[PDB]
Order: sequence, then C-alpha cells, then structure tokens
Amino acid sequence: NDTSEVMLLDTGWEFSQSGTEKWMPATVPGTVHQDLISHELLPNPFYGMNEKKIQWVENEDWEYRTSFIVSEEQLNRDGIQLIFEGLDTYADVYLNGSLLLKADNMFVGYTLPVKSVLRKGENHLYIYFHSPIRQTLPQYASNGFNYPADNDHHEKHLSVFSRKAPYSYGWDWGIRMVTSGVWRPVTLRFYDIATISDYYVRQLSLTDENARLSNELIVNQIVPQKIPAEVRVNVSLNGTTVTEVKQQVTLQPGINHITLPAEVTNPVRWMPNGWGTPTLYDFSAQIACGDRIVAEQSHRIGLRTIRVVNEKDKDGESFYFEVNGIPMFAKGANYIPQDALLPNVTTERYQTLFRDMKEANMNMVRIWGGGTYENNLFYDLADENGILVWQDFMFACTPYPSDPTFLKRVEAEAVYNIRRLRNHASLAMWCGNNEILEALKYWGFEKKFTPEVYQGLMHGYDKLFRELLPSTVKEFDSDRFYVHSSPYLANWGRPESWGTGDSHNWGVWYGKKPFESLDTDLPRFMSEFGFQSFPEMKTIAAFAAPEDYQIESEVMNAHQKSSIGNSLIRTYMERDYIIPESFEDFVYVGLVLQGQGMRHGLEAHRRNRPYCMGTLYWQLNDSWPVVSWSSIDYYGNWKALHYQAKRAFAPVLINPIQQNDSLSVYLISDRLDTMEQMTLEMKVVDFDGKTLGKKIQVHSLEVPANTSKCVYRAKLDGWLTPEDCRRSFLKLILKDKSGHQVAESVHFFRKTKDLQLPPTSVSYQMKQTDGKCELTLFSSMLAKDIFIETPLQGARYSDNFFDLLPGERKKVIITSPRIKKGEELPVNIKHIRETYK
Ligand SMILES: [Cl-]
Ligand SMILES: [Cl-]
Ligand SMILES: [Cl-]
Repeated sequence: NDTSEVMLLDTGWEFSQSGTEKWMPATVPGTVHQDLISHELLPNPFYGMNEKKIQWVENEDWEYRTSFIVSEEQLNRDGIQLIFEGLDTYADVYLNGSLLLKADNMFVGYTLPVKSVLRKGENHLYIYFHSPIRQTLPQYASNGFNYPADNDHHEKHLSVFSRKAPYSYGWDWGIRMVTSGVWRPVTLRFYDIATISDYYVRQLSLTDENARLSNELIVNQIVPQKIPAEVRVNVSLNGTTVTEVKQQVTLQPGINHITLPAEVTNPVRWMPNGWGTPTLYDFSAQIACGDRIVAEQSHRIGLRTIRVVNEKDKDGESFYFEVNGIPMFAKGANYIPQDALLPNVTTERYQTLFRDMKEANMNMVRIWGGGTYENNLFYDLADENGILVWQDFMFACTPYPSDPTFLKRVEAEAVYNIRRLRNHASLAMWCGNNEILEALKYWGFEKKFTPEVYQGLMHGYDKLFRELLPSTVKEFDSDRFYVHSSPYLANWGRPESWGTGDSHNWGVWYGKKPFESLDTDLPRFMSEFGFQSFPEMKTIAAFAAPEDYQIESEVMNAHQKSSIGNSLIRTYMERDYIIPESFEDFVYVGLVLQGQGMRHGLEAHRRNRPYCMGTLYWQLNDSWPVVSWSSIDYYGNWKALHYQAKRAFAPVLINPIQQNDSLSVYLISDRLDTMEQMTLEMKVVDFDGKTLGKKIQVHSLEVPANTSKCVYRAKLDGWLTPEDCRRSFLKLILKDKSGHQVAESVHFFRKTKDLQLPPTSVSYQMKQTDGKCELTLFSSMLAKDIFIETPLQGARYSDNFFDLLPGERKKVIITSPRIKKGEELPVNIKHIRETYK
C-alpha cells in the first residue's frame, strides 16, 4: 500500500443527552436511537404502537466524545488528517479546544488537517449534535409557508431545509426516526509528504482492440518544500500486471494535478448480469518519493460503455440503456434504505441483498432519491454482480428551497458524491430527483400557495435540477447521463404522455386499476410500478400480537404508511381470489396476489420490447417491519413477488398471454445469441394430471437474441369448453432441436377464484443436515401457489410460491446457518384450496 498509518476511531465513544451530564457507552459508527436502545432507554421502535413513543429523541440535542492517544513519532509525521465519512447532521466538532468544523450535510465526507491541534498523549474529540428539528424551527418560522412534503410526518415540514436522508422524517413505507450521530467511519491518517485526494480513471475510448484511459490524480502536498516524485499507475487483472506507466514530477506545496495515460490492448469488458462476467481490473496509483511509497489509492475498474439513449422517435421519446453497444432491456427494482438506522445495516446484509438481486436475474437497481447516496460497499457489490446503478440525487416528492446557502450545501454534496462514485463500473446515470416536477405540475400547488410562492417554487426547481445538478455532472462526470427528474414527463393520469420517456405508472395501487391494465398501459421504460403486501407471519409476529391480527387493526394501520391503506389489498384480492376467513390465510393469499399481479406487469413490459425497454418495480426492500410494496421483507424473507420476479426476468421466458378469450404465446429472450430450430410444445392437463386432447407442437422456431416474438395464437372457443377452462392448465415447454428443455411455463385460463381446485394433501419427505433442509414434495392433484412456511427468519429456498403439478414431484432446498442436524425444521405447507370451504 503506502507508508501512512490509519487509526480507526471506532471504540471508546460515549454519548449524553445534552443538559443531563450523564455519559454512557456508545457504538460508532452508530445512531442516537441505537445507543439508547442498547441501554434500554427506548423500546423496540418497530413493535406495535411504539413509533409514537420514540419521537421525543428528535427534540433533544446529543453529545458524543472519545479520547485517543497520539505518540511522539506519530505527532512527527508530515501530515495528520481526521476524516469523518458521515455526520448526521448539524454537528459541531471539537478537538483539544479547537472547533474544527460545523458540519451541516449528512451526505458529505469531511477531511480535516489536524496535525497542529493534536497533542502528544491524550487527545479529546467532542461532537455536539444539534437537533435537526430545533435547528430548523427558526428557519421554518422565517419561511412564511410550509413546503408540501407529505412524506415528512410532522405538522412542520422541516426536512426540506436539511441535507439529511429524507426518509428519516417518515415516508409512505417508512417509520419516522429523525436520528443523529456519527453515521459513517471516523479515521485519523498519519502520513508523509502528501495524500491522493482523488484518483479518477477516465475512459477516453473503448473498442474490442483497445481501451484508452486517462489516470487523473489530485495530490495534496502538505510540506513546505518542493518534492521530486514518481507517479506510477499499475493496471492488473487477477494479481498479474497488464500495463504499468510512470511519470516524473516535482510536487509543489498544496494541490497538484497529475494526469497519466494508459492503454489496455484487447480489453476484457465488464458485462452486466446475464450477459457474461463483470470483469474488474485493479488500477493502483502510487506516489513514490525516494525509496518510499508515500501515498497509494486503488479502484476496481470495469471497461465497458454505457449509453442512455433518450431520443425523439415515432412513438414519442425513447428511454433505454445500451451496454457495450447493445441495447439492454432493464430488469430490476427500486432500492430504499435497508434500515431506519443506517449503521445497523451490516456487510452481510448488503451481500445478501445483492445475492437476492443477482439470483432474480436483475441487471439494474435504482438508488431512489429519498434515501442516501449509498455506502462504498453497495457500489462495489453492484460492480462485482453486474448490476447497473441508476443514482438519484437525494431529493424526493417535494419542491425544495433554492436560496444561495442551500444551493451551496447541495453543490458540496454533489461534488463529493460524484467524485466518490464515478469510478464504479456499475454507475449508469444520475437523476436530479424523484417525482418533484410531477408534484409541481399535478398536485395543484397553483391553488395551495400564492402565485408569488408558486413562481418561487418553479424558479427554484430550475435553479437546482436544470442548472446546478446537471452543471455539476457535466463538470465531474461528463461521460454519464443526467435527467432532471423521474418520471421526466409521463404522468400516470395522462395516457397521451406514456410514449415519452420513463413512467411511474401508479394506475395499479394508487389508481386502483386491475393488473390487466399493465397489458395496455405501456411505457417506454417503467421506472416505477407496484403493489403492496403484508409480509409473512413470522415477520408480522415481530411487530404485532395475535389480538392485532385484523387488516385494519390499530397496529396493522400503524404499519401501513401509504395514502391508501390495507383495505385496498382486500379489494384487489376479491377480484381474483376467494377471501380467506383467517388472518394467516389472508396474509398468504396476499403474498400470492402481489406476486401474480406484479409478474403480469413485468411480463407485459418484456413482451412489449422494443416499445418498452425496461422495468424497475417499486420496491425491492424494506427499512423496517411494515406493509409495503417490497419483494423482500425487512428480515430478508423473499415474498412471492421475489420468486415471481426471478421467473419473469429469466433470460429466456415463454410468455402465454390470454386476452379477449384468445391465447397468444410469446418467446422472449435477453440472450446475446440467437437460438435456432426450437420447438414449443404445449398440452392441456387437468388437475388430476390427465392430458386433455393432443399435444400441440410448434417446430422450427428461431428465438433471436434480445427479442420478444409471438409464435402461436389460438382462440379458446372450439378448443376448450368453459368447464375445461376452470379445471385444466396449459403446460408449455421450449426445447432445442435435440429435445433439451430451455424454458417452461404454466398457464391458467381463468382467475384463481373461478378455478375448480380439488382438495389435496401435499406430502413431503425431508432430509435435514447442518445448514440445510432438503424437501421432496408430492401431490397427485394440482396444489395451487404453494407456500412452504418455516418459522426460521431469513431462511432461503431454492423455490417457493409455485404450483405443484399433479403427480410431478418437486425438490426444494431450504438453507440457513441456523438449521441444525437432528433439530427438525418446522414446515407448514399452504396452498390456495386449503384457504376456503
Ligand atoms: Cl496536517
Ligand atoms: Cl416547510
Ligand atoms: Cl499542478
């Protein structure tokens, strides 16, 4: 690496409620709320009615302190920097009697030279966190109006004044926990000569034959003298040098700008998930002075091109991604913070979440703008899993201020995070905000504010989203696409706008539209659509008692944050399912409902390529135990939707679609290769396993790379009776010329409530060892949308939420580090017929 020494200030911290004089142990990085929880000074914030009970914390100020030793030798190093990767938010930082910083932006990392204020022996660091509520009350009082931030769960919408994670004040899926603290690491670096303030690997060009790179370094030299140095860049792959370049300089006191070209011949390209390997080169920059390497910095680099194509065309304006010159249909989801208390999210949790994305065949994730700019680990995982990242800036749902001081805070965060993130292969584009223009146009603020205030809002929008942010991206990330808002034009209430750019089509859920509307209401790119579900019982049990098991109980409503609530789930369920009498059965069918309905839309989106070029559902994940649009609950359990997304996103998909009493079958491929001489085989099978009629065979089919094509159409009239339609399914198989199966699907000709499902007992055999439970399931008769339920939190399944076909055994592997040999995992198999009489 280099000759610097890093001291992590991650132990020895204490905290206190301001005014109390009482100090207790703290964990840093951490939060005031977690520190209080650790001392049983708050209840479990996520349980029952406890959200009201934890609100007091936001009204108090909080102090943190630690002490650390510095030696004579350390004190004698040329430079010593104190780095706060994150302070939430209004934090006065004192070291040894010096005010080093008045922090005011959660999203900025602060590097502070401290050599002149450190002392040999004990050093004392004290941080005073002003309540972000008390800090901004006078600011709100001066404002003369209240910003229309419905997601800020307080009478006074103070969130807009503070550059602090918007969701911490509440959200339409989220608890209000307006926390404070040292939310990312604190480090002290002792070093000689200089540090590399920034290392940016600019890709000038990329072809199959050559990659031309520009290594741009910003070096901050901390000594009085002019220092001869050699700058070196080494490019390696898998531990072996590919190319090395060097440059002689003389570093001047202060900032030095150094640029070294490098080329990689016959480069190995980074490919997104499903299209090959996400190959990452190791680029290491070193500053050598005499025999010593005084500074080094590396990045993993992926050699690829990403172009967002957003052009007027015959259908309106396209919106799609071209990766390595090939249009890539986007498949993924919107990501929100993984917890109400950010430092509680563990490395393992990030890894597992990326495994969930990769295993569901996703190639994109939107880091949505009411959260945070994520930690470095998130982007590293996206790099090594081949998942493109759409990065919103952290503005969502409300217009914001646009006064000079505010825009200066924003500029600081934009520069910091663009420089922090711009070397990531996964980073694909920047988006100014979530839904703010939509709010300004379509919520009638014309009549909620004076004309003067509304004009100020409109001018302010331009200053921030059409000027400051795009100028900053042009300066610091010139090769990446920026759009001022998502959706930039299309509105879900205006069918005429859907051909223009990306859609957040909230007809389903907010508009109460049936899932079938997703077949007709097509976007050019779906950047949000969604449907809610209660999480499964083991998660409900984590926030509620049995007395609370009613969909509109005080506790269930306390764990619903949308402007339309839990009753809407029953309303949709009734359209397609028999409503179960028991709460547990309702919850099960509700998982099934969300998975089925949403899969129908994901299928519509893919089926309608190239008109539509992507789908990111709302939402991947949860920040707490809640009723929400997520596909994975807060404890990491895949809902039915996550399995259904995996299926709907499979590289090759057979998509039967039935409309107006006619069946069409589409072959959909995101493979890079064309498949030739394929056979589609179909047969009707009743619920007892008996084939009805003859097999239908469609031979000599081509499935070209990156296409969706209809290969079969048939009217139901004259093929199946209405009676067969309620008591049979279609089995579909796609095989190559030699007979090897590449895809399979099952189609039902009627709504589940209209199916004549037979009572059936699902049997299974279990083989349990450490970490693993192997189940073989069997039923002589169809068991519809089986859910294999286990009480073990976060247990992983090879499959779940599938139809168990008559007489066709099914193997399922359940895994968890907590499965023990000889400690039988409880298993409860649910299926649709069991939910009613
Ligand atoms: Cl210094
Ligand atoms: Cl306000
Ligand atoms: Cl220079």
